[PDB]
Amino acid sequence: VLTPLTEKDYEGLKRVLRSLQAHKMAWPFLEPVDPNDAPDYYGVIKEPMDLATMEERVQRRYYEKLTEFVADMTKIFDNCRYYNPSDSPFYQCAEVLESFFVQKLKGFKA
Ligand SMILES: CCCNc1cc(-c2ccc3c(ccn3CCCN(C)C)c2)nc(S(C)(=O)=O)n1
Repeated sequence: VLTPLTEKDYEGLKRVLRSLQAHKMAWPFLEPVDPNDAPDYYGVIKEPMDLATMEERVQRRYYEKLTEFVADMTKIFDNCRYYNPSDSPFYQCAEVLESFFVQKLKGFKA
């Protein structure tokens, strides 16, 4: 996953993100969390991430490596499961959407 990203790669990456942004379980991860939404959220999580910031980032070719792309995506799943207890629907959203991301990510690697 260390090989530099090509222009063709970025097209693949854009679709993964749209695939993700359209998922019915992605609604808590589309935008940066609203501190009204989550009481103490920004005291708790040292590195928040959401799908608009990756979209911004892809757009701007922030990503030199798949490694770095998966890094950001996993941060969104990790943050939710850390901040949220195992039985929150937000946590279950993280479960559903991460396997989807792994399904889609497996598609891209091939
Ligand atoms: C009680 C703590 C629950 N914790 C949460 C809550 C949320 C959350 C809540 C509402 C939400 C969105 C997104 C839209 N809305 C609707 C209202 C949009 N505007 C700003 C008013 C997210 N996201 C996570 S998360 C990212 O999975 O960690 N955790």
